[PDB]
Amino acid sequence: GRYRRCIPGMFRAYCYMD
Repeated sequence: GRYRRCIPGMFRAYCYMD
């Protein structure tokens, strides 16, 4: 939504807009 999140990936950092 109105926030930026970052989760651990297998190849690279996977961020999104929660």
